[PDB]
Amino acid sequence: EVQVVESGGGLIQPGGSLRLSCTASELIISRNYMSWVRQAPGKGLEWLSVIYPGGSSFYTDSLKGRFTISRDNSKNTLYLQMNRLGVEDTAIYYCVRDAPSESDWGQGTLVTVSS
Amino acid sequence: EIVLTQSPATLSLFPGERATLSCRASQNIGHFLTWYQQKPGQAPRLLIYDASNRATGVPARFSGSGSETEFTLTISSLGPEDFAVYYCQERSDWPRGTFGQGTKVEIK
Amino acid sequence: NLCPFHEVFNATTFASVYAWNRKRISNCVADYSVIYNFAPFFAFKCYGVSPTKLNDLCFTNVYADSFVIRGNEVSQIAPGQTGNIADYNYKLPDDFTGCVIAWNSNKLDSKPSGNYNYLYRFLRKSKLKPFERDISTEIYQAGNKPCNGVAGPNCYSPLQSYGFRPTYGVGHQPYRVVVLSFELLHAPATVCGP
Repeated sequence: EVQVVESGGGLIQPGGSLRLSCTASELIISRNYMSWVRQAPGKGLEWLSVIYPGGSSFYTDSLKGRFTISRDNSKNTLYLQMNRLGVEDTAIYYCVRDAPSESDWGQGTLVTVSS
Repeated sequence: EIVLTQSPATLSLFPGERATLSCRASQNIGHFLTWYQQKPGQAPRLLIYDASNRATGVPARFSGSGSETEFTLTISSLGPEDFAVYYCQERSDWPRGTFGQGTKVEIK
Repeated sequence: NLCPFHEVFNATTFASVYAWNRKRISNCVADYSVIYNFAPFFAFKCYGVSPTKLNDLCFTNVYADSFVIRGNEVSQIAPGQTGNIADYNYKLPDDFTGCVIAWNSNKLDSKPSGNYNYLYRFLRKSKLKPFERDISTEIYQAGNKPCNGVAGPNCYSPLQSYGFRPTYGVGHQPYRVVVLSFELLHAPATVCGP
């Protein structure tokens, strides 16, 4: 089973910033359609951002400017800089690798934006 | 924005029965619909891609159908491990997409 | 004599976007009115050149890049755009000087049960340079273990079939695109209007 492991998620004050980090065992993150998805507590899933194998990154309209997806080609890590976080930004953030016939989600890292 | 409507919200069935799930899209999305399964405390699991193709490792009892604006997921025989929340995601702009609200399978 | 423009527009088969087909037009007298005044050209964008004044300009060379893509991927055929097609299939330079023309070919590119003869590249190790072509079918190693040129886990075929059908929304129906690139090189002009 392909394992994508997130990190960096935890408590943060409203208006703060976080940088979730994702890494994979048997795949190169710089070659895959790596997206970020979240599932607000007790709600449906929401797709946040995607970074293409070539380097193009796309975001939902509601997150453009706030969230900034990037990666480190040397560390094999995928990042999601999160700025100006509100209370509604609480969710379990999944780092999902997209392929036409596969979709490998991570266990998810909880982000709690509260005082 | 495409909004997908999943009915029934909860689907109560006995083990071994046939379960049929529905996902209606507000716009014609062709065959670009994906079905996910989420156990409690686990990440979603890809079941069906392109609304008909069964993902690798999925048991044959799962079968997706429909096109355009009416998609359904059919479970021939609900196993002990087939009780979960099933999400339909329109992949008209793959890998981007909007999920459904989920159709939980719960009896007692 | 006159240019083959309507021999490029009325070609019966258009190439796959990943293998777009380029025609070179030279030693000609170009009449762009027929192109600009034809009904089905639902998109007629010109960059660095005015569509009405085109007949008042001559260029050393003209190229016509014709391919078929989805309706929602026609927004990527423009300078500065990025995505599935700009990155891996057909990239236009930021200083592009030419016109992009696209029309819906649903009545002739869509087959019931699916038209899987049109493919595109959705995985590439890096973006394309402007007006670059990459028709290699080598298996794309998205993993770590060398999978020895056989499609399998973490290595896929980079080409994806469009699978058009007569139904589907306008965004998923086939669109026939032809891009006219006008060139000047200090060489004598060969394609005029009158």
